[PDB]
Amino acid sequence: NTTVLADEFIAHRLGLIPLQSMDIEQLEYSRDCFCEDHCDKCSVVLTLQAFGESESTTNVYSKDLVIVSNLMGRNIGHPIIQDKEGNGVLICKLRKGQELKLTCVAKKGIAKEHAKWGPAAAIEFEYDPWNKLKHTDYWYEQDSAKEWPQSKNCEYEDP
Amino acid sequence: FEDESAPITAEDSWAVISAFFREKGLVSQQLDSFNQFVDYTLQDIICEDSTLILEQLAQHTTESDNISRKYEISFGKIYVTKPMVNESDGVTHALYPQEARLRNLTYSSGLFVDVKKRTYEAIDVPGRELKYELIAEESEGKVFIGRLPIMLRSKNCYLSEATESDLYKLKECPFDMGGYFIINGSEKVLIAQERSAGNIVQVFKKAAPSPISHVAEIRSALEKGSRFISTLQVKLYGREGSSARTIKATLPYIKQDIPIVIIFRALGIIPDGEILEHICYDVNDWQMLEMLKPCVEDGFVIQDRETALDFIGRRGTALGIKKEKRIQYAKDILQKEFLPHITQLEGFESRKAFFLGYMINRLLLCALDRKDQDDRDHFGKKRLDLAGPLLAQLFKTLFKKLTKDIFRYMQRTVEEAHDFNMKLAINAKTITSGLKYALATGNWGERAGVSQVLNRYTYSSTLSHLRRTNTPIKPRQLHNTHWGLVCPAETPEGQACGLVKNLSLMSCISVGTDPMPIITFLSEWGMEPLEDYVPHQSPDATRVFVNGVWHGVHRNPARLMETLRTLRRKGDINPEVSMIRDIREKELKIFTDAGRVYRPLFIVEDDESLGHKELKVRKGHIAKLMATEYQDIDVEEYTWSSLLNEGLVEYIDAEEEESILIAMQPEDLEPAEDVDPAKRIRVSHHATTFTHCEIHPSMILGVAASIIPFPDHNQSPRNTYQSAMGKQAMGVFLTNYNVRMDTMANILYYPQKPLGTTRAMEYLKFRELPAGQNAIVAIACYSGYNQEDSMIMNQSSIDRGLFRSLFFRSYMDQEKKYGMSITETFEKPQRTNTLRMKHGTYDKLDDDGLIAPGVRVSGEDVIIGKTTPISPDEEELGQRTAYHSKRDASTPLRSTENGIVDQVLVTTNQDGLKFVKVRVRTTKIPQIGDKFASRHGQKGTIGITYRREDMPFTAEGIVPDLIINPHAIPSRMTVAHLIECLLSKVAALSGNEGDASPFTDITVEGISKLLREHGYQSRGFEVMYNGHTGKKLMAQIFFGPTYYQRLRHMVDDKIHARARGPMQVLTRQPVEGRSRDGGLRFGEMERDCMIAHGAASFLKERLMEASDAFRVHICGICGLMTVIAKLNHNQFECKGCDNKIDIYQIHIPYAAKLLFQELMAMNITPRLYTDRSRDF
Amino acid sequence: TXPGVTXPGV
Amino acid sequence: MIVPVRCFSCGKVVGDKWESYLNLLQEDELDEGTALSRLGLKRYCCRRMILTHVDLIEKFLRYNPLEKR
Amino acid sequence: TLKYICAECSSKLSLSRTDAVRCKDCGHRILLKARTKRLVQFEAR
Amino acid sequence: SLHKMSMMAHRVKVIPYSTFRLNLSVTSPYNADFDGDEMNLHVPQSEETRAELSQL
Amino acid sequence: NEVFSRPEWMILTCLPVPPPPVRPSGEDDLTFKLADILKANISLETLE
Amino acid sequence: RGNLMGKRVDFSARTVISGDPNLELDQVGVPKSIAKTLTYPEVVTPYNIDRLTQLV
DNA sequence: CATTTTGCAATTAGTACTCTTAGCTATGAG
RNA sequence: CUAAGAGUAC
DNA sequence: CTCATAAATTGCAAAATG
Ligand SMILES: [Mg+2]
Ligand SMILES: [Zn+2]
Ligand SMILES: [Zn+2]
Ligand SMILES: [Zn+2]
Ligand SMILES: [Zn+2]
Repeated sequence: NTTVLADEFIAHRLGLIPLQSMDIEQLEYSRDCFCEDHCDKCSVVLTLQAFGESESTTNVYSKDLVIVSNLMGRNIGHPIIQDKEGNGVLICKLRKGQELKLTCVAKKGIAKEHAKWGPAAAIEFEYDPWNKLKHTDYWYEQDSAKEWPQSKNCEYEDP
Repeated sequence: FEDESAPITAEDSWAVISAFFREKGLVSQQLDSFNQFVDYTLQDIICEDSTLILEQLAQHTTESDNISRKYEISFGKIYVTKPMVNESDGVTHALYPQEARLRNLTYSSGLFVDVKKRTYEAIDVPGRELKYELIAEESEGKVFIGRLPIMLRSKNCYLSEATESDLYKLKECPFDMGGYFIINGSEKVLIAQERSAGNIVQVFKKAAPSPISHVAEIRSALEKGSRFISTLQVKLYGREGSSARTIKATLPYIKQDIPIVIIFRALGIIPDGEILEHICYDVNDWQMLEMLKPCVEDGFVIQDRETALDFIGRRGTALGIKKEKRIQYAKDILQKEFLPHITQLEGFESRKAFFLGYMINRLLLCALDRKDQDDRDHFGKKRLDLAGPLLAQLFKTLFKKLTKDIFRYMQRTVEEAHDFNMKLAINAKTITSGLKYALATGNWGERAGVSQVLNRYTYSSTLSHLRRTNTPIKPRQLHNTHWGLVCPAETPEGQACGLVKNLSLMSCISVGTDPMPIITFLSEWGMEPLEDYVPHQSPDATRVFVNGVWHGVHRNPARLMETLRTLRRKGDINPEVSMIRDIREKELKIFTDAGRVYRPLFIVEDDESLGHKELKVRKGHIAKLMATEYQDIDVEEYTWSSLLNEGLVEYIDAEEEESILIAMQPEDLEPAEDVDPAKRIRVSHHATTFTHCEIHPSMILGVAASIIPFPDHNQSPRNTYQSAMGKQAMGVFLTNYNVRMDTMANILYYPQKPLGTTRAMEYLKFRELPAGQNAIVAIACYSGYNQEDSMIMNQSSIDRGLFRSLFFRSYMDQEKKYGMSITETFEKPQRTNTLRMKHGTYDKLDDDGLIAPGVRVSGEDVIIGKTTPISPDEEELGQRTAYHSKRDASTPLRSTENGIVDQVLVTTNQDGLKFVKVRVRTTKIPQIGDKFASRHGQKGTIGITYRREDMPFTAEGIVPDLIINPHAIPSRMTVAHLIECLLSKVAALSGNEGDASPFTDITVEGISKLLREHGYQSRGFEVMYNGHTGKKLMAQIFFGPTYYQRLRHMVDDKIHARARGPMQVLTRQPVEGRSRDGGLRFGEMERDCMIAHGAASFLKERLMEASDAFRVHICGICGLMTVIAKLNHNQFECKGCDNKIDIYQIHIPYAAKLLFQELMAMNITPRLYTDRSRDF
Repeated sequence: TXPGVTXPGV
Repeated sequence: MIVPVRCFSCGKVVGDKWESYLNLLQEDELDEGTALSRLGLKRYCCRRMILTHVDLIEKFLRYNPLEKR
Repeated sequence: TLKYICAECSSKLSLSRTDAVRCKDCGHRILLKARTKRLVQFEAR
Repeated sequence: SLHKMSMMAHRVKVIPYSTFRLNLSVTSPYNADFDGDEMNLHVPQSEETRAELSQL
Repeated sequence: NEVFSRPEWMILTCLPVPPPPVRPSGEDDLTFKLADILKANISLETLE
Repeated sequence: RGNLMGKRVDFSARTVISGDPNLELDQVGVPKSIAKTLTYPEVVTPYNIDRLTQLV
């Protein structure tokens, strides 16, 4: 790591990278696995190797993350790409001559142990948009109906 | 726009501010003062005196050698070079600041002076006057007299002309502003020291019991002279009920308070009418004459100048002058000690008599209830010594030391007739060590805290430190004159409240100019000379003061003030010069000396074309400034100096600010006279006589208070708390933190610029170097764990990178030469041949004694391995042999801290001995106990952390990053917190940036309407759902983004416990501090509380078993502790008493034993007896 | 006295 | 320092929407709010995550690297 | 021997105990120890 | 510690975090907030001091 | 008092010297003051 | 006043305080580290031999 | 017999944290 | 190790 | 060349007189 970012800074950024988990039930937790530290039945090994061979800034994305362990035919390990450009999350930047070589072991994890494992993002949850159950007392200055915007779900219930 | 000369709006003035900060910068005062010191004041110090003449008389026993010699050494011009460093090998090369910081060097440039050694000879013929002539040996030859430390970015610094690319090349942060020194690799800043101004007459009422009712004083001092303080005081003895009211003056070197009339007749003013005219200016002012009659009736005993001078000489405290020469001696007292600031020559007795009469006139006017006593806290009566004057007076003293040493050496070598050399004469160590000590330690001499370690915890902290002023010690009150010159609310909460101040954003400090051109201007423009000023023939005359020196009177002060203003506005007079016209007192005061604090203001003229008052700045100048800024971001350049040169802006200080009227905003106060109810109420003042205009009211705030969003929507103590708390905020202090080996650094992972941002915070580079994060805050009594300033930080938000930080700590270690060949060596100490090796593991060191970057270090682990040689061939302790010739001097890691070693730096010190700096980096993740605060004084610790599911959530699934208690809002009245949360919500939704400047026309109604347009409740409330059951909360929660700072006060650095550990060597008590595993204080009032609880045994256990229990022996005959005990041999014996069976042992604190021992050592016998010799 | 606790006197 | 991977509050991955955001601001001359809406940031948590980020890393990348290979 | 890097040249050097700390290429007097070869473990959290 | 109520005998409950934790009511005698306040803990070293501390 | 404090004991003739426990050691300030006292005492004794 | 009326004592801790609505009035939350540092000497008695033995 | 008058320093919220600097300078003589 | 100083927390 | 010394409280005894 000859970059400007701290080692654990980049490790933090890497931990927040979403990974494909379609067949995660086929994996095992490393804590209840029989291997010493990590094996193929409980982990996926990636390796990020980058070099600043360009005179301009070279952006180390998550698309350069390459899976090393043989996935045994599963559908795990791959970083999730969403944008049209095809480059993943901007993990780091490199000036000319800077080099960043590192390896990652990826276990299965839930959002309780760390939010980086959270596959949920924001979950909208609403009930009784018209306040017919009287579960809320609407704070108001002159009129609660006017000052409180009608939710989009108000169209799905009888006023 | 289309109209070139159209009036400007309130938004336009910001462009002006931009131009100002393009030329000045945030630390312009530091650099300006140091540039003045180097460019002109060093030469003034050198030239003044420093001409050592030694007149060796012939001492001719015979007329053969009747020749008298005179050896003189003169110092010519002084040459200051670019900073360079010496070396162990002697190679001298250019030194750069990001080499001095790393190598523990001093960014100092050598000084040289041209020494001219002249020698004169004369023929020693008795009676005939000696005539000295040269011997044609006019040898001249620069010599090195020391090194002057150079403040960074100054005109004599390598970074003065560096461009941004050059600064990046030199490992220098472009955001770094300079204006500080590097002493032994540490950044030292000189706090602006506040003092009372010189050459100003101040009159004070005294207490009733004291026989003096009023005291008029001047702290006279001349800048171009010896710079010695003589406090002339004029005191009015006798109370209002007293009938004998004699005014007495306190001349220096005089044992008694001489009556004023005696002084007046001594200076040469004998007749009573002339004295009274010199003191009183109105014949019809019979009240002042009646009060003054006691003085003349007292001095009627003397009717002659020689008589008065003889009277003073008789009272002269020297007591070494004959009767006939006392006159002459008195003359000296009245020529070189009485009011030095006027003149030091003779023939100006009339001028000093005039000044004495003026002082007495001021005293009488204050005593006759015609004027109020002078305010001591008036900021125009105070001067701030910056780096310039401080270094100037320090170097004056230090060079006086050096030249006295030169004279002593010359006298010694001429009396002993040895050879004379310049190198053997000058001792550059004198100046070098004096400057380096006075800058390394806060003590400014041979005051305290003048030089302080530059605060590098945050960029705003660094800026506020570089613009800090300290007042030595009702000075704590925020005075009215502090408006726009120091921050209204930025000062520590503790004992320094009010004494420590911070400059306003646009406030500058004058550097001082030569007042000769102004005197020439006054003389040309009709200033009546003070010598022939007869007040009877010119009663309605306005007195002109220049730097406090009454220089003359003028009969048409209006035209004089107008032309002086024009000359200052056209650049002929330096704009720092301040001119004041007090019409009621009919006085004109011109101040040009350094230390004065002024601020810039727009100029308003009559503007007959529009028929009403208008700013002299119009849209054309704004357009040119915009063009110049855009060109920087081809046309003729237009800078702030151009505005200053064409009379567009002005510099006004607190002295001139007394006689001006300022418009707060142009758009509402200049033009002559259905309104929005949400806008705050403002007044028109129903008056059109403005002289200047505030460039912007938000400029009254300091650097730290310019970060506060909506500070006018907050309680002032909350603004003060935030000002003192943003210096503790955590952010990016410099962009080159990776190449700086500072002692402590804390950096946010993801500093975010505020959603609610001010217009004054893009001159502070806050958006470039933010010191906080935008956290989604909900204000709710959610779980009861956020009560009493506790907070509930979202644990899932922490996990994703909120407020996570890096912490760097550097350990410095040198090898020191104990002797010629006793050099220390960095190495891995080996248990076979090393002594006092620490219990921490050395396994992490390789052969060179340093941990390579990457290796994790834990508590107590050795990171620096150092050993020093000792004398061998000693046997003790069981395992000490001649092989243990190395004693361990290692430096382990902190006991509590741990992390990854970031870097280690090896280099050579000034002596050339290798030394190292080990920087270790760790991660501070927020946890239960860390202190976080808004920009409004809402400090608080993390009560508890909930995951994302447990937090209340809106209908869109958003969960807050923070939950703060509602109860903090009503009591503390931090409405600006709520307003900025609402504004941040609107800004985040709409994508714009919240304009949270203090005094804008931004209303809560407008923000609420914009929020309603975005589909949310206008007042920021959101229907939230309980995270445990999902049921809607019966109350709607205030919700939105808000800017929070993580403060330096973490619980990991404050937890501290001690069951047992190291003790103090003197009192056998636990040591002090958590850095030493010390013990907590069981103070006096804790003992008192335990007494009130009635628990005596617990108190005894606290004071004896827990701290110090010492068993000491005494004898029943004499209660002293002089009992020799041999416990193994079982023999107790008190010598003298001749007893061995009358002994007792007692358990007393070792502190008590030491107290009794110090009592006996001080001839007091605290005899301790174990039985009652008396009944109760 | 002293001062403190001039003289006496003076 | 450099754009965070995920929004702190909700967790939407916004580390891959920074260069697109800058290209929208520069090439398309879109204002901040429209660009944020275009990238899919509908909640003001994500909008404040991307809007107020300060790209300090450029500054860090101006200095010559300490260890250059 | 153990490796160091010039603060200005960024050049790698190997220094023994008796060697005086200078950069052979440029003569700068500030040197920084090289990164350790042993692997370091970071928890990505 | 301006009065005897500002120094009181409590019962230890060991917690897995880095701060002293006290009831909200008992803050009123101590005049203690949670905005960075620090507090001191003294442990008796005998049954007698323990007993009179718990009983007085 | 007859036994504990007579007036003539207010004049010092044999100064007690506290042990190094009172003035632990560079030396302590009391050590230097006692050194100065001994130096002055030796000076006066030799002059006598 | 500095060493007799009030003196530095062992067996004491000091740290930041936080509220806890789930603690009794007479209870105080003690960090696990502070509990691991501050100690009490308990005399070995036939009634507490087992638990102190287990602690050892 | 009755006033009368005068000159000033020591001691004065608790704890608690961090960091920085410095330790008789220069000259004689064995 | 001691002393001095500066800044800071409640 | 290196060691040794240059706010507010208090708490009065004089010195002078008629
Ligand atoms: Mg508090
Ligand atoms: Zn496995
Ligand atoms: Zn005895
Ligand atoms: Zn989000
Ligand atoms: Zn080099």
